[PDB]
Amino acid sequence: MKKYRVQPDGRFELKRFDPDDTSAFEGGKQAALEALAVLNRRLEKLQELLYAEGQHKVLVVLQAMDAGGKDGTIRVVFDGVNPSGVRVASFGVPTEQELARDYLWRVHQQVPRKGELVIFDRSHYEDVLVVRVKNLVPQQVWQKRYRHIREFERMLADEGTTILKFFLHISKDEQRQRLQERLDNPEKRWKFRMGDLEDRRLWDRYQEAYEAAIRETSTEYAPWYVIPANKNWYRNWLVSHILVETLEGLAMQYPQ
Amino acid sequence: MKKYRVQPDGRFELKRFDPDDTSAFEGGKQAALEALAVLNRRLEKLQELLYAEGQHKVLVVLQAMDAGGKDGTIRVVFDGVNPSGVRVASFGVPTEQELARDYLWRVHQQVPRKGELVIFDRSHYEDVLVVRVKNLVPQQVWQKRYRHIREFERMLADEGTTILKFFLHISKDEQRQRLQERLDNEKRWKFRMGDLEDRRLWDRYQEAYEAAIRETSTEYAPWYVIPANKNWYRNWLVSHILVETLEGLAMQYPQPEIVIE
Amino acid sequence: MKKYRVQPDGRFELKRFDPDDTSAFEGGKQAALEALAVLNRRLEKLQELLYAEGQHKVLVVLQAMDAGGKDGTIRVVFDGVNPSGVRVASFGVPTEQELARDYLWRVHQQVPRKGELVIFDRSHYEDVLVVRVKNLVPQQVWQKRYRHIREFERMLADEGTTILKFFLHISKDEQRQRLQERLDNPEKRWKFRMGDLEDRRLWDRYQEAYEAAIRETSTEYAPWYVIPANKNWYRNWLVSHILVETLEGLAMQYPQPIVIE
Amino acid sequence: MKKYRVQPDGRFELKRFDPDDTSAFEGGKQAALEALAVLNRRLEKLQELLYAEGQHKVLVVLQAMDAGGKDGTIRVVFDGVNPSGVRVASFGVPTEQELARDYLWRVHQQVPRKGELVIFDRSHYEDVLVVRVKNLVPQQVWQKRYRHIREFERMLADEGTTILKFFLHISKDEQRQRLQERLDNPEKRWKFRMGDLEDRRLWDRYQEAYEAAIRETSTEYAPWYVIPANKNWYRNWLVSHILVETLEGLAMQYPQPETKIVIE
Ligand SMILES: Nc1ncnc2c1ncn2[C@@H]1O[C@H](COP(=O)(O)OP(=O)(O)OP(=O)(O)O)[C@@H](O)[C@H]1O
Ligand SMILES: Nc1ncnc2c1ncn2[C@@H]1O[C@H](COP(=O)(O)OP(=O)(O)OP(=O)(O)O)[C@@H](O)[C@H]1O
Ligand SMILES: Nc1ncnc2c1ncn2[C@@H]1O[C@H](COP(=O)(O)OP(=O)(O)OP(=O)(O)O)[C@@H](O)[C@H]1O
Ligand SMILES: Nc1ncnc2c1ncn2[C@@H]1O[C@H](COP(=O)(O)OP(=O)(O)OP(=O)(O)O)[C@@H](O)[C@H]1O
Repeated sequence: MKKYRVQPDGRFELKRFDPDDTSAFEGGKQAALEALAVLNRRLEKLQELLYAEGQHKVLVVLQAMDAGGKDGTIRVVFDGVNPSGVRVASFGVPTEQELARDYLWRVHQQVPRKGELVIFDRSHYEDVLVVRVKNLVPQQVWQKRYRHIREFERMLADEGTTILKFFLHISKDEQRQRLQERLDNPEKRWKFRMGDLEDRRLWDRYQEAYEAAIRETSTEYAPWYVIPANKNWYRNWLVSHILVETLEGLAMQYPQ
Repeated sequence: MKKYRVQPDGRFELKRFDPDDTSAFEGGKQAALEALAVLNRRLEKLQELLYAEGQHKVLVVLQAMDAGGKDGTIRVVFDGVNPSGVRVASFGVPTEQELARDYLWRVHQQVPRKGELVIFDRSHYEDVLVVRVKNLVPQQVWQKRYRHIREFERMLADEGTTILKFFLHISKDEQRQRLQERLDNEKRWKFRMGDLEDRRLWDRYQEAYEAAIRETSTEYAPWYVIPANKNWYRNWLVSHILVETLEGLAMQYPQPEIVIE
Repeated sequence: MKKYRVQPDGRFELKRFDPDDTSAFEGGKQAALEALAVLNRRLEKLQELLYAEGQHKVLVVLQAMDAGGKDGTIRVVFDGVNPSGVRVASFGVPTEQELARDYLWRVHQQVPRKGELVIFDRSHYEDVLVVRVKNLVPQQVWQKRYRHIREFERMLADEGTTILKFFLHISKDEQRQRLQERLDNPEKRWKFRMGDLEDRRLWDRYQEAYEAAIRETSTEYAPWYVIPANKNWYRNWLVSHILVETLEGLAMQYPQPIVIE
Repeated sequence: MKKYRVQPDGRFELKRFDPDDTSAFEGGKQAALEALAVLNRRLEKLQELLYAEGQHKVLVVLQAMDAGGKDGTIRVVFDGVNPSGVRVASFGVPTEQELARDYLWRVHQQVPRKGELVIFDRSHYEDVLVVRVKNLVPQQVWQKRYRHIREFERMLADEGTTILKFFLHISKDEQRQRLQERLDNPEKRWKFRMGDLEDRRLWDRYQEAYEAAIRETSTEYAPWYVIPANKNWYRNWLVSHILVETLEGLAMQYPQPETKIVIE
């Protein structure tokens, strides 16, 4: 339900959300997997509607601590959706070309067009996250970006983009296990890079940056949802539920 | 299977391929779906390898007569593939922006990067198909493009791109039936009036497809003629050809350079 | 002389600016040409500094009624500037690709990078100008865009873009002569577009739209300048003066730092 | 005018071109400057036709040894050209995003459109130059690229692009002065890199790559011109002459009006 939408009152505190919380689903993994299968099928039908109607633009932003489940959320929640109408835009270390323009330039280029659903795998929020945590620009610079982001998203929404932002929220010990497993798994070693450790040493700074970002930019037109993500089955189910409910609210119809 | 690969001998004749041929699968519809499901899961694992290895580029080109099943092929063959590694680039009627540059400009911009598999829903070949059939440029112009394409694809492959080109081959009457289907129903939005103009030109299109295939099917960028009158056979055959191709790359997960605290 | 900078008090009135005003220059065309040549030489040197320092981004927006002199301003004001560091981005009728995204998508793509000076030949302001005058989207939509533009420009400025916006202001009788000239000159007829006459019939609505846009979006970090433009020599001189002074105000420095055998 | 167009016979030899050659212009520095001014103004006027006609695409390639004068040529040759029709595309060290595609991806994106003149400040040729000299890919890789480039440029020309490729040819001792003068000038030190020295130490391997590239890719649809570039006034004059005449050969026309009538 909507106990996970962050209200636009600037009173948000990340400690009020428990990464192991599963209270929204009355059951465990096995029943959730079945309910996910039902939601996934509705998602597929709604996506085909979105694409066919060709009017709405849908933007899903995914942010998380490292190993917080971004890849799994993309892979599982959107399984079976027509590839012609869903696109993943990943944002990594900015290139020199990208740093030569404002930080929103490379992000604005990737926004979804009419009839399209786009997933931001990481996003412009990295410019008030990692950029803040590692002081890649002075605080006086990034402090102003919360306003930039609110106004950029307001413009997107005003012009027809439905915006969903999900913070996949895992605990510190959960990250330790996933990072270790990533080491203890030959098919996952490629995902692990030593830089992952340095980011972990800053666990508390990142959590502070995430709370500030979420408090500052969760709006009626661009809400943040905090997703307890220690349980993959719960994470996938809750994201699917919110996404499906949002898409249903658009009242999309096939053209005559 | 390889009897469906157009050899680079310039002696391709499209009549030597039956739109209803299914001789490559020993069974019927139901047995094929079982093998297709097996191939699909094979496809998924190979995509995750491709993405993880981050070395090869894979370009799948889809061409067919209208209603020849390209949209269905994309939706069925790549069901369940991780969206982060599979991308569809569709090419429609060129804009003024795209016509102000060479015809390959808009196509080159969309090629797959390392670790990525890209589906061309239509391709640069439209510039030696519809462009030729409707004489949108003089033959003196487009007849040169067979070489451009051979060389453009040669450069892509030399630099690491695996190229598969599939012609989904249906019969004319089969087309009529499917077109009539499009009018009857949730799909009416897909139907176009220009489609009829193209239908009367069925023969000029078949000739262009044979010419393009004869001219541009190469060792580094082969054409496969896919009997596509049967969707279950079409999907199975394309899946089989692709999976073999990905298997031939012998891809391996990379390697690393210890206890997390 | 910042008598032409529109202050950010939302009080701007277009009627208080006379297109024939030349009061800022004590002289006429011949003396202005000499002052322009002096300013142009400084501009060329400041541009080389901008490029060499590689930190600031400079955006010059040009808007005007049709035949209001934007092409002439570009040609004359930027005569002799190194092509490696200045670039014109012109905005015409949005394509379907561009209309499928928010109106700022196609504009953001063209903003200047570090060390570069970009001229917007027309700009995002068309989306509260022609779009407003001809109701290309409902008033409920475009009325919201003044805020979008204020915040878009604020973000650009916060992140290092110096923004100058020039409204080249000609009178209605002046536009009649210049349009009539474009018809009577074989070297300019191609510039004449039949839509221009429709736009002329709406002269008053465009003036209203320009007044609203300028009142709504002239801010400290992104000022509008109203340029009396009936006199080309005065227009070119005044734009050069404002541009040069702005660039001088940035106080740009060449970057910091053995024999060759 | 005729003697600087590398013939498409694959026997091109660089040592048969003198960086100090000025034999194409009858005069000295001052007489060339006057002719350069005359060519410059025709260039301005021809560009306005190109832009207005909106049919032809014009691509000017500039390659040179470091400090060989590519920046100066752009600054001088195109001084006074309307920015609305002339665009410079610079190519530096590829980003990871650009390396994830074939080396021609980032270059093809920048080709000129109809009515436009584009200057490639460095180009796709760097992928058989610095890439070859420093073995950024195995010779097995970059050896195939001469073919790629001939065919890429053939496609461009067939589809309406006029291609001019200029190698600005300076001597090893001449480069030494410009690099030195680059240090001895507070307004130019920013241009000097230490990598400039490591590339200078490889002068001969670079010269060999240029001869190979020029011999392999000079064709009748995409000619290379070797420009004696030790003297700036001659370099600027010669490049201007070749460019202007080529533009004259296009026989560009102002369009016909839309459709005598009166304005109210
Ligand atoms: N604006 C930014 N400034 C600096 N670093 C950034 C920015 N945006 C993204 N990054 C960083 O880019 C890094 C790598 O992203 P990339 O997708 O290229 O690699 P990856 O191995 O797939 O990582 P992941 O799956 O965690 O995104 C991340 O650590 C992220 O913090
Ligand atoms: N280079 C080209 N020049 C002219 N027409 C082209 C070109 N490329 C594709 N086309 C034509 O444009 C149409 C494809 O446009 P688009 O992708 O918008 O179609 P659609 O309505 O989605 O359906 P479909 O693509 O399946 O036919 C086809 O009729 C094709 O022949
Ligand atoms: N956002 C927009 N919405 C609608 N029309 C627009 C928009 N932006 C620009 N235009 C229109 O585009 C036209 C300019 O087109 P373009 O620049 O391609 O041609 P042009 O002949 O050079 O015209 P001009 O010299 O007046 O700019 C103008 O009529 C202008 O009103
Ligand atoms: N394909 C390529 N592979 C490797 N290096 C390349 C490639 N293309 C260009 N470069 C190199 O990029 C370097 C930097 O050029 P850049 O345009 O970024 O800036 P610059 O300092 O102004 O250089 P310059 O004035 O010498 O052109 C040059 O040394 C050039 O050789």
